[PDB]
Amino acid sequence: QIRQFQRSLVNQLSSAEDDFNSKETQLLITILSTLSKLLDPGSQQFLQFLTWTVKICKENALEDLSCCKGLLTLLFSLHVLYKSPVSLLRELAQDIHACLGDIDQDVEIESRSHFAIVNVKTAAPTVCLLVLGQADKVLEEVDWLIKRLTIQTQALEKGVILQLGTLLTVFHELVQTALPAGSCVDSLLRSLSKTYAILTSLIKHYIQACRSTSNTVPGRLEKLVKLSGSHLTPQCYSFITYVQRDTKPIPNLIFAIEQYEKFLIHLSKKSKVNLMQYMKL
Amino acid sequence: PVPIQHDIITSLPEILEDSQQNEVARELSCLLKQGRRLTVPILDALSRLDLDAELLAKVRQSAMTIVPSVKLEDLPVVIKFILHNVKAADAVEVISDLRKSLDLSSTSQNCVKLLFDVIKLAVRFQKDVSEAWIKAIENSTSVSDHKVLDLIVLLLIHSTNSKNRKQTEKVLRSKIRLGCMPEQLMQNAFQNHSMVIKDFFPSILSLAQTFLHSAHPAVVSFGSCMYKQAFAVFDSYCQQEVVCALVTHVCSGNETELDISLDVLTDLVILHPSLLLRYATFVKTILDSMQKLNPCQIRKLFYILSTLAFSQRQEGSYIQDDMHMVIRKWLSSSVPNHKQMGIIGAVTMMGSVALIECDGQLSTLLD
Amino acid sequence: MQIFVKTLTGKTITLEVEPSDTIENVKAKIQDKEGIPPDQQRLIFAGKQLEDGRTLSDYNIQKESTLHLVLRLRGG
Amino acid sequence: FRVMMAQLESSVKSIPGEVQLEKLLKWNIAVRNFHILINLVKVFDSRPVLSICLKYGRLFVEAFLKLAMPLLDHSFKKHRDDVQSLLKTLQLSTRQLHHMCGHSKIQDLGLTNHVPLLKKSLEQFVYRVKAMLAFNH
Amino acid sequence: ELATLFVEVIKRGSLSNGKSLELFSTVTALSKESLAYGKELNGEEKKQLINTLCSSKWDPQCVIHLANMFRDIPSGEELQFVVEKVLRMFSKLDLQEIPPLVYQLLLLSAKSKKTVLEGIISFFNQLDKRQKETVPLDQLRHVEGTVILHIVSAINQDIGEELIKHLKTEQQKDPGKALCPFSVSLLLSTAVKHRLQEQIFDFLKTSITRSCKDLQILQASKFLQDLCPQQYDVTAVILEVVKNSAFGWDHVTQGLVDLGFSLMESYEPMPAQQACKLGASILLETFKVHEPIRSDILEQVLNRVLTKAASPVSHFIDLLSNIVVSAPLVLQNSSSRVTETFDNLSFLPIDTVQGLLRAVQPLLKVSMSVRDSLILVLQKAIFSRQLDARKAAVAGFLLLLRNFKILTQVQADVH
Repeated sequence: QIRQFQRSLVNQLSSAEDDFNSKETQLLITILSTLSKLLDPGSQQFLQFLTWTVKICKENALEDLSCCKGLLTLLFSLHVLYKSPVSLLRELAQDIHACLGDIDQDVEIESRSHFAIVNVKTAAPTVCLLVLGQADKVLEEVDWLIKRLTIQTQALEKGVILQLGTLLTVFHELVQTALPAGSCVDSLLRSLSKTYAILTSLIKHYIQACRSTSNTVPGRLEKLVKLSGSHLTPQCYSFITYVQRDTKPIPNLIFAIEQYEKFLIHLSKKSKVNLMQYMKL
Repeated sequence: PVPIQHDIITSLPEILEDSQQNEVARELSCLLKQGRRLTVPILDALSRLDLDAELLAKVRQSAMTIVPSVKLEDLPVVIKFILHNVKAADAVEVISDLRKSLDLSSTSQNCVKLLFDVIKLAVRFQKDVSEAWIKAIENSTSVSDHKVLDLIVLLLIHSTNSKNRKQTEKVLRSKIRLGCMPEQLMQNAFQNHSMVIKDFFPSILSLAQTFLHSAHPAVVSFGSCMYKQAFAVFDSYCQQEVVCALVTHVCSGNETELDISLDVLTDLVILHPSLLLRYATFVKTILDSMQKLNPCQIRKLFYILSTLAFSQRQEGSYIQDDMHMVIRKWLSSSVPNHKQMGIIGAVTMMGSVALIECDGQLSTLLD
Repeated sequence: MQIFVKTLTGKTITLEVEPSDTIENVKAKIQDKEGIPPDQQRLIFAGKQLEDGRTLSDYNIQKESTLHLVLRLRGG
Repeated sequence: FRVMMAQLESSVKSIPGEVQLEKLLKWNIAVRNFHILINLVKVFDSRPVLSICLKYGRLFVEAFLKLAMPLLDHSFKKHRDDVQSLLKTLQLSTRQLHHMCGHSKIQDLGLTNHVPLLKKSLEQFVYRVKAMLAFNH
Repeated sequence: ELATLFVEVIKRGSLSNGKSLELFSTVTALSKESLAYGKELNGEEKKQLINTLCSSKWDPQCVIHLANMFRDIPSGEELQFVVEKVLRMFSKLDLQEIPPLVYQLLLLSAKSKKTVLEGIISFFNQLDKRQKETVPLDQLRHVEGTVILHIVSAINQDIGEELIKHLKTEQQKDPGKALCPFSVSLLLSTAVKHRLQEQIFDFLKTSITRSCKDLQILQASKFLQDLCPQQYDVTAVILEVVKNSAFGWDHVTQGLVDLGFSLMESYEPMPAQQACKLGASILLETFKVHEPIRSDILEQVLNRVLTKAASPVSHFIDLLSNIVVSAPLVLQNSSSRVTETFDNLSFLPIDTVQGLLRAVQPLLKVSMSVRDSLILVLQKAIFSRQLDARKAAVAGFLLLLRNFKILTQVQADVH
């Protein structure tokens, strides 16, 4: 059935799928997904599929084949090696026009892979859908990479530092670059808002863990916290300007600096480490 | 006569043509004012069906003042109609109307039995009567000017729900804390209409074991009035539940629980002379495992034990024997605090003699 | 048979079983033997307590097995 | 310092047509002046009593900053010549807590006493203000 | 006084002669208050003899030495060091003969409390460990029902607070604390007699946590974490609870029933619904296993038959289905009560009539003493109703007609 659906629907994504290819496209994606749901529980099938999918994702994209083809990209590539989120999130930084530098620029749209940028790159369809998609896979990597917070250990410390630095570099592209095509006055605002507060909360639990047992974790935490300051610590500031009734003055995402304080408060314990000095402020 | 009227109303009341049937039903429900005959017969096919859809609702609009000062049996019947006929969402407000009109709660237990038949076939038929009795108390009755049927219905609705009990406990202690209808009428219910509250005896007991390890002042002091008022005039089979609550529940209970148990058994062995017989052994069994008492807590134990054991003639035997035996048991040789417990017990027993061969027993205690 | 009734005494004390014995036939045979009275005993029959009306067949009982034969004074 | 500034927070939170706007203006202006002197003198005390100011003032910069802004948005043009006045006594003290005061990060493991919640109250007053003018004009 | 010889004679040479607990009675107090090796100490923390004697018989030397030490206060690493040393011959070898476990250690906890936790591990170590790998298993059963009698004679402390300290922390408290196969045995047992609803709530949190950690842990940490979230203990404690019934000791095997009214009693219908299902499957296992009380537990589904005024769909339905199919049925041992569920239950739910009928018919219908006792009721009870009570007439008419095999023959309506 992967033969049937892939052959036909990719035939459409190659040649068909004009103005006359929407429902054919949508049913293409939803089929491919809900058959993938047991499509390759083992590695031969599952990896053949995810390879066939990224192979597709080198090609162009459209306003409904953004959201669903992305969702299927998420299910496959995020159960396939579940830290693929950071991997996928690395691909999510391209020329998508948003506050890249000197204020306006395109520091990151969706194109760190630059051919994934084919799919989530081309224009405001790429910007809007991949702003939403980075936001969602962000919350995913968060609630699960903030799930190794209880599980103490040494495996959990290795895993947290790895996945955390991945999610942080993700947010580094997704803030030094342009979130809502820069602005996107609902969903780009919101990605910045929630993903910022979540990033601060998760960073709080790891700093909090040091408070419980703190004998020698200063090396790995030093990598982690210096990275956190230079990447996701300064740029939330320049965000606070390059993103800031009549139009509903509901910028409730603004008092997610009290999460910037939660990171500082725990950092302020500083027991045997001048972390504000090994980091930035 | 209405025997023939209500007779043929019974049979047509479910099985009738339904096209002129519902119209003729509304015809009699237009005739249903002048008598209280057609109230019950309508209310059967106005329990089965609706002769009109708001024909039902208008007829139930008849139902509110339809029984303001009704008789005994017309109470259960017109209540079955006045609540469960068509209980809509806004029929919850319907409940409130009845709670204002005919709920002055008064053979008499048969009157309670009919009140219960209506109220409790509806208490677990349609759930809205749960919200109905909730709004009957919590809105404006479970605070200001409480009916004794408020406490009774709380026994039925506010305590006797399957899963509509958690907030049933919230409003159950809600005005139960602010003195919204406090336990000074709890004596009136738990005295005058007993098995009308007693069939919910597990509910009285849920009020005891949860609102009696309580920490508000007069809620606790009214909940201890329950286990007081319950284990006195109730039935003598759950009285093992009273005197195994005021005994073992004051065994491993607390500083608060031990105070409640001492005061429970104290209110028993003071306020009840006779009833301290049947459960004597249970408190005797709580008279052993004594790892919590000061000379007023352990002395409270021995104050109760001797409060009964030196009180009856033919019945003091196994108690008093076990008493002298326990005193000589611990306070004969030794235990880490044991001699303190013993000397306290011995003195307390002498207070038992402090009221006679008990001077010989005091010889035995010095012995 | 002789159930190895190793109660709070400290050995593995013995008996002579009654497949229709007393509900405390072991209790009488030990309350004479050990000394503590046959109403102030309590024997852990495999994990449950002995049912002092029915005899030790009701336990699914054995021979040589170990009752947990302890006892405390309620009067004391 | 603590006993006073706590009293001042309590009294400010106590006070809540165009006569109403004139009243609220007067009472808030009195209050804003009281707090003005309080912060200034808080440039006179030391480390045990900066904390009292941090705490009472986080309570205050969010005391009217959601608890009196009900009025200062409604008389935002018709009263309108005190809106700059109350706003300016704000902006003075608000410079005190942020642009000077929260220097525990310069307290020091005793300045969680206001550091997260205080930075929250400051961003909150700023935002509720730029929506307390744009929602008037 | 007289127990100095435990250094060089009693625990050294020519010792293990019994009655010298009286010889301990010169001053059974050498090992809450303890530690006289020359100097009221920690239970196993202490001088020359009373510290270093604990290689063999430090606090108690015999089982009578054990209970005599308890009579003398002198418990910590002594009972535990022996419990590693003697387990199933020398500590609790029987319940009674060898059972200084079942008698001695439950002597020692008599007369601090967190030491009992190690005793559970001292119970758990090979005991129920070797079950994973006069009766070896029966020695299991005697030690288990004894240790449960021991916990119970304790409760009759609030170790459950430390139990909650054993409940959840850092993966030490977090996943392993209910993971005792008789750990849950003791939890349910101790909670049995009274003041246990916090322990129920603890196990409800344990099932919510097993649901949670597994649901997430399908994907959230596979290469990162290892398997068994919360130990993976949902079916773990389920197979363990069949084991408590399997030994046949009724310590809490018939206490394990009220862990099902705290399964379906707050049932909805992942996490918040698979727990009603855990409770239901537990009720089914303990209806098929604990065969004596089955008419007392399947007479307990009648509670969710009474309160099913729109309440009991999945619980009553799948419950009465499984137990009624498994049991021959009360066989009129249910029939004394269970007749008028039709307009009693359907008068709440139209899923009531169909479900209750399609359950109680393969027992009460083919019984035929209450088959004409039930489908008599509906053809009366579906005379005149609302659309909710016309539906019950339709339903039971269909249920009788479909379930009485027809055709001549011994037919449904021919014989």
